[PDB]
Amino acid sequence: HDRRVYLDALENQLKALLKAMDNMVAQRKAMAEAAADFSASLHALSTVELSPTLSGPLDALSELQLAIRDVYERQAQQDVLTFGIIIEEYIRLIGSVKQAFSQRQ
Amino acid sequence: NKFVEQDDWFHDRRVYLDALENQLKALLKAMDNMVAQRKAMAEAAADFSASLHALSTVELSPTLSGPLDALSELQLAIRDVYERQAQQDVLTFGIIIEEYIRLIGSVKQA
Amino acid sequence: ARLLFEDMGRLLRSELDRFEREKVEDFKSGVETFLESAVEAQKELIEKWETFLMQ
Amino acid sequence: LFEDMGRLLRSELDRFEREKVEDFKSGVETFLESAVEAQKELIEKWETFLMQ
Repeated sequence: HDRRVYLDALENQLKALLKAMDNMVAQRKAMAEAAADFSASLHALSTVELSPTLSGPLDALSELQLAIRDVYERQAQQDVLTFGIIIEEYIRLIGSVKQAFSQRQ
Repeated sequence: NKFVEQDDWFHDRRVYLDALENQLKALLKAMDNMVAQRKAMAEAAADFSASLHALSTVELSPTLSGPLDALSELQLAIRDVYERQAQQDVLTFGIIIEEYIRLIGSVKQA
Repeated sequence: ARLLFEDMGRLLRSELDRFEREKVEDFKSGVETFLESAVEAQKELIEKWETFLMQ
Repeated sequence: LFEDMGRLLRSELDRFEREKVEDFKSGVETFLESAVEAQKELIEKWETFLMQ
């Protein structure tokens, strides 16, 4: 019964961390995906200004949105994915020792 | 100046800032979720901390426990960064986006 | 009427040109506010890391 | 053998826990390195366009 309560507690936690991982990967797609078109929208009006110290900054600001896009999206893959692999690894391992328990029964 | 050029600049501005307004509405929606997730990435990390503590009750061995608590606390710092970040990046962008719409929004009346 | 269209348009150019300059100043301050807070918040994670690296 | 199976189950537990502590520490460390690298890239970018 001790073991049952304790390892049921880890599993619930591990299951909760898993549905967080799914949301966290999903919600990097936009702003990142949005800013990939924010960059083109700004860049577009930057062909319309030609006056050097407004054209120049505006193209840099465009570039800035692309920068935000590249980093924000990369972070699904950086961090969330590292955790999703080890979270998944644990749930299986917990499954497997559920079999060892059964063997004892 | 020339009359064509003045209309050419008109149609350009009007199209551009129509693209931009509708764009800004999409990035704003992106924010609303981001606050909501940072709220609950934190809860994600409360569970995480809890499991570390919940496992320091069922082991105790001297040279494993020490790191294990340190790691719970580490995790609580990350928990905390997640909370922090809603007011860093999410709040900062969300306020300027709304603000750019106000400015486009005034140029629609004009 | 045509005359007014030109000077409304010259105004509009100045208006655009002003507007964009503001939008940078807006983003730049916002960025700075972030830059400062973000450097400390992460500095803090690194300090936390040292404390708990040395165990 | 039922007793020794329970010795084994205990042993597997003590093992299980031990693995868990190390795994998640590496988990957090790999996260740290990444979190700083994401933010550092934006800082380097923010300066580039502060300079315009």
